[PDB]
Amino acid sequence: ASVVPLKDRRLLEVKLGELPSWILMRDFTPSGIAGAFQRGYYRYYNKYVNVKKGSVAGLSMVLAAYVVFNYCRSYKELKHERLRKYH
Amino acid sequence: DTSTWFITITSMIMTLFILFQLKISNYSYPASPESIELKTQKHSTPWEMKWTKIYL
Amino acid sequence: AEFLSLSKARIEAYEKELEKMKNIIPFDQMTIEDLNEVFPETKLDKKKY
Amino acid sequence: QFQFTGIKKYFNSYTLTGRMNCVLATYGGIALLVLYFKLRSK
Repeated sequence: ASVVPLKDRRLLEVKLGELPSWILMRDFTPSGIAGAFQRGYYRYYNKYVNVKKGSVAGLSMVLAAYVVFNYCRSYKELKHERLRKYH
Repeated sequence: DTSTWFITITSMIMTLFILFQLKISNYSYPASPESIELKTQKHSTPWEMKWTKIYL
Repeated sequence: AEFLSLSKARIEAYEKELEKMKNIIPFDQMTIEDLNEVFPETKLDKKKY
Repeated sequence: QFQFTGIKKYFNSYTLTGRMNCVLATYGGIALLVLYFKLRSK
Protein backbone atom coordinates (compact mmCIF):
# COMPACT_ATOMS: atom_id res chain seq x y z
CA ALA A 1 0.00 0.00 0.00
CA SER A 2 3.11 2.18 0.06
CA VAL A 3 3.28 2.41 -3.74
CA VAL A 4 -0.42 3.26 -3.62
CA PRO A 5 -0.11 6.39 -1.43
CA LEU A 6 3.18 7.42 -3.04
CA LYS A 7 1.51 7.44 -6.45
CA ASP A 8 -1.17 9.76 -5.09
CA ARG A 9 1.15 12.68 -4.32
CA ARG A 10 3.15 12.20 -7.52
CA LEU A 11 -0.14 12.58 -9.38
CA LEU A 12 -1.35 15.55 -7.31
CA GLU A 13 1.98 17.29 -7.74
CA VAL A 14 2.87 16.91 -11.42
CA LYS A 15 -0.61 17.97 -12.54
CA LEU A 16 -1.61 20.94 -10.38
CA GLY A 17 1.70 22.37 -9.17
CA GLU A 18 4.27 22.51 -10.34
CA LEU A 19 5.90 19.92 -12.68
CA PRO A 20 9.67 20.53 -12.44
CA SER A 21 12.65 20.41 -14.84
CA TRP A 22 15.63 17.98 -15.27
CA ILE A 23 15.34 16.91 -18.94
CA LEU A 24 13.76 13.60 -19.56
CA MET A 25 11.19 16.01 -18.13
CA ARG A 26 12.02 19.16 -20.10
CA ASP A 27 8.82 19.31 -22.12
CA PHE A 28 7.16 17.92 -19.00
CA THR A 29 8.49 21.00 -17.24
CA PRO A 30 6.80 23.35 -19.74
CA SER A 31 3.63 21.29 -19.33
CA GLY A 32 3.36 23.05 -16.00
CA ILE A 33 4.27 26.35 -17.65
CA ALA A 34 0.81 26.57 -19.09
CA GLY A 35 -0.22 24.70 -15.95
CA ALA A 36 -3.41 22.92 -14.96
CA PHE A 37 -4.18 26.02 -12.88
CA GLN A 38 -6.82 26.87 -15.49
CA ARG A 39 -8.33 23.52 -14.54
CA GLY A 40 -7.93 24.28 -10.85
CA TYR A 41 -9.42 27.73 -11.16
CA TYR A 42 -13.14 27.27 -11.37
CA ARG A 43 -13.79 26.08 -7.83
CA TYR A 44 -13.67 29.28 -5.84
CA TYR A 45 -15.44 31.83 -7.95
CA ASN A 46 -12.85 33.61 -10.10
CA LYS A 47 -11.03 35.77 -7.57
CA TYR A 48 -7.78 33.94 -6.75
CA VAL A 49 -6.36 34.93 -10.14
CA ASN A 50 -2.76 35.39 -9.00
CA VAL A 51 -1.88 31.70 -9.39
CA LYS A 52 0.30 32.32 -12.48
CA LYS A 53 3.73 32.04 -10.88
CA GLY A 54 2.76 32.11 -7.24
CA SER A 55 0.17 29.34 -7.57
CA VAL A 56 -2.69 29.55 -5.07
CA ALA A 57 -4.83 26.64 -6.28
CA GLY A 58 -1.79 24.39 -6.16
CA LEU A 59 -1.28 25.07 -2.48
CA SER A 60 -4.72 26.07 -1.19
CA MET A 61 -6.17 22.61 -1.84
CA VAL A 62 -3.89 20.79 0.63
CA LEU A 63 -4.64 23.38 3.30
CA ALA A 64 -8.33 23.03 2.54
CA ALA A 65 -7.91 19.28 2.95
CA TYR A 66 -6.07 19.60 6.27
CA VAL A 67 -8.90 21.69 7.72
CA VAL A 68 -11.76 19.29 6.94
CA PHE A 69 -9.57 16.41 8.11
CA ASN A 70 -9.22 18.13 11.47
CA TYR A 71 -12.90 18.94 11.60
CA CYS A 72 -13.58 15.25 12.16
CA ARG A 73 -11.66 14.90 15.44
CA SER A 74 -13.23 18.01 16.93
CA TYR A 75 -16.75 16.85 16.06
CA LYS A 76 -17.14 14.52 19.05
CA GLU A 77 -16.37 17.24 21.58
CA LEU A 78 -18.39 20.24 20.35
CA LYS A 79 -21.68 18.37 19.65
CA HIS A 80 -24.18 21.20 20.56
CA GLU A 81 -26.90 19.89 18.24
CA ARG A 82 -30.51 19.69 19.39
CA LEU A 83 -33.21 17.24 18.31
CA ARG A 84 -33.50 19.13 15.03
CA LYS A 85 -31.51 20.91 12.36
CA TYR A 86 -30.18 24.46 12.25
CA HIS A 87 -31.45 27.40 10.19
CA ASP B 1 -4.47 21.29 29.20
CA THR B 2 -2.00 21.49 32.07
CA SER B 3 -1.17 18.43 30.30
CA THR B 4 0.86 15.71 32.12
CA TRP B 5 3.34 12.91 32.10
CA PHE B 6 5.39 13.68 28.94
CA ILE B 7 6.21 10.15 27.55
CA THR B 8 4.67 11.36 24.27
CA ILE B 9 5.82 13.87 21.67
CA THR B 10 9.56 14.20 22.37
CA SER B 11 10.46 10.84 20.84
CA MET B 12 8.54 11.87 17.74
CA ILE B 13 10.53 15.09 17.31
CA MET B 14 13.93 13.57 16.55
CA THR B 15 12.52 11.41 13.80
CA LEU B 16 11.51 14.72 12.24
CA PHE B 17 15.11 15.94 12.25
CA ILE B 18 15.96 13.10 9.93
CA LEU B 19 13.46 14.56 7.47
CA PHE B 20 14.46 18.22 7.57
CA GLN B 21 18.13 17.38 7.24
CA LEU B 22 17.25 15.43 4.12
CA LYS B 23 15.27 18.04 2.22
CA ILE B 24 17.22 21.19 3.05
CA SER B 25 20.54 19.45 2.45
CA ASN B 26 19.83 19.40 -1.29
CA TYR B 27 19.80 23.14 -1.90
CA SER B 28 21.83 25.32 -4.22
CA TYR B 29 23.86 28.41 -3.45
CA PRO B 30 24.13 31.14 -6.08
CA ALA B 31 27.60 32.08 -4.83
CA SER B 32 29.21 28.70 -5.50
CA PRO B 33 28.48 29.28 -9.20
CA GLU B 34 30.67 32.40 -9.27
CA SER B 35 33.65 30.46 -7.92
CA ILE B 36 33.98 27.93 -10.76
CA GLU B 37 34.47 30.73 -13.30
CA LEU B 38 37.61 31.91 -11.48
CA LYS B 39 39.65 28.69 -11.61
CA THR B 40 38.90 28.16 -15.31
CA GLN B 41 40.51 31.52 -16.09
CA LYS B 42 43.77 30.89 -14.23
CA HIS B 43 44.20 27.37 -15.64
CA SER B 44 44.21 28.31 -19.33
CA THR B 45 46.30 31.39 -18.53
CA PRO B 46 48.93 29.10 -17.01
CA TRP B 47 48.40 26.77 -19.97
CA GLU B 48 49.11 29.74 -22.23
CA MET B 49 52.10 30.38 -19.96
CA LYS B 50 52.97 26.73 -20.57
CA TRP B 51 52.63 27.58 -24.27
CA THR B 52 54.64 30.78 -23.79
CA LYS B 53 57.34 28.69 -22.10
CA ILE B 54 56.94 26.37 -25.09
CA TYR B 55 57.94 29.44 -27.08
CA LEU B 56 60.43 30.88 -24.58
CA ALA C 1 59.85 22.71 -33.59
CA GLU C 2 59.00 21.37 -30.12
CA PHE C 3 56.33 24.07 -29.88
CA LEU C 4 55.08 22.81 -33.25
CA SER C 5 55.24 19.27 -31.86
CA LEU C 6 53.84 19.54 -28.33
CA SER C 7 51.35 22.42 -28.58
CA LYS C 8 49.74 20.96 -31.71
CA ALA C 9 47.90 18.43 -29.54
CA ARG C 10 47.21 21.29 -27.11
CA ILE C 11 45.53 23.13 -29.98
CA GLU C 12 43.31 20.18 -30.93
CA ALA C 13 42.46 19.42 -27.29
CA TYR C 14 41.41 23.05 -26.93
CA GLU C 15 39.56 22.73 -30.24
CA LYS C 16 37.81 19.59 -28.98
CA GLU C 17 37.01 21.46 -25.76
CA LEU C 18 35.04 23.98 -27.83
CA GLU C 19 33.00 21.09 -29.22
CA LYS C 20 31.94 19.71 -25.83
CA MET C 21 31.32 23.23 -24.48
CA LYS C 22 28.56 23.62 -27.06
CA ASN C 23 27.05 20.35 -25.84
CA ILE C 24 26.76 21.28 -22.15
CA ILE C 25 24.61 24.45 -22.32
CA PRO C 26 21.72 22.69 -24.11
CA PHE C 27 18.20 23.59 -22.93
CA ASP C 28 17.63 26.29 -20.32
CA GLN C 29 16.09 23.77 -17.90
CA MET C 30 18.52 21.00 -18.76
CA THR C 31 20.25 19.24 -15.89
CA ILE C 32 21.61 19.52 -12.37
CA GLU C 33 24.67 17.38 -13.05
CA ASP C 34 25.63 18.46 -16.57
CA LEU C 35 25.90 21.99 -15.20
CA ASN C 36 28.06 20.46 -12.47
CA GLU C 37 31.15 20.29 -14.69
CA VAL C 38 32.03 23.94 -15.35
CA PHE C 39 30.72 25.47 -12.12
CA PRO C 40 32.40 23.54 -9.37
CA GLU C 41 31.66 21.42 -6.34
CA THR C 42 34.10 20.33 -3.67
CA LYS C 43 34.47 18.44 -0.38
CA LEU C 44 33.08 19.41 3.05
CA ASP C 45 33.64 23.02 4.16
CA LYS C 46 35.09 24.63 1.07
CA LYS C 47 32.70 27.52 0.26
CA LYS C 48 33.30 29.93 3.14
CA TYR C 49 30.69 32.52 2.24
CA GLN D 1 17.97 2.21 4.27
CA PHE D 2 19.10 5.55 2.88
CA GLN D 3 17.95 8.02 5.53
CA PHE D 4 21.45 7.43 6.95
CA THR D 5 24.27 7.79 4.44
CA GLY D 6 22.97 11.10 3.16
CA ILE D 7 23.50 12.55 6.63
CA LYS D 8 26.04 10.14 8.14
CA LYS D 9 28.95 12.50 7.58
CA TYR D 10 26.98 15.05 9.61
CA PHE D 11 26.21 12.81 12.57
CA ASN D 12 29.59 11.80 14.03
CA SER D 13 30.69 15.41 13.47
CA TYR D 14 28.24 17.04 15.87
CA THR D 15 26.50 14.18 17.72
CA LEU D 16 29.62 14.06 19.89
CA THR D 17 28.01 16.93 21.78
CA GLY D 18 24.56 17.06 20.22
CA ARG D 19 23.51 13.50 21.09
CA MET D 20 23.47 14.07 24.83
CA ASN D 21 19.76 13.37 25.29
CA CYS D 22 20.70 11.34 28.39
CA VAL D 23 20.41 14.53 30.45
CA LEU D 24 17.03 14.96 28.78
CA ALA D 25 16.39 11.28 29.53
CA THR D 26 17.38 11.68 33.17
CA TYR D 27 15.45 14.94 33.58
CA GLY D 28 12.61 13.23 31.75
CA GLY D 29 12.70 9.95 33.67
CA ILE D 30 12.75 11.70 37.04
CA ALA D 31 9.85 13.83 35.80
CA LEU D 32 7.96 10.57 35.31
CA LEU D 33 8.41 9.69 38.95
CA VAL D 34 6.68 12.59 40.71
CA LEU D 35 3.48 12.25 38.71
CA TYR D 36 3.00 8.54 39.32
CA PHE D 37 3.67 9.28 42.99
CA LYS D 38 1.07 12.01 43.44
CA LEU D 39 -1.63 9.83 41.88
CA ARG D 40 -0.53 7.01 44.19
CA SER D 41 -1.24 9.23 47.19
CA LYS D 42 -4.19 10.76 45.24
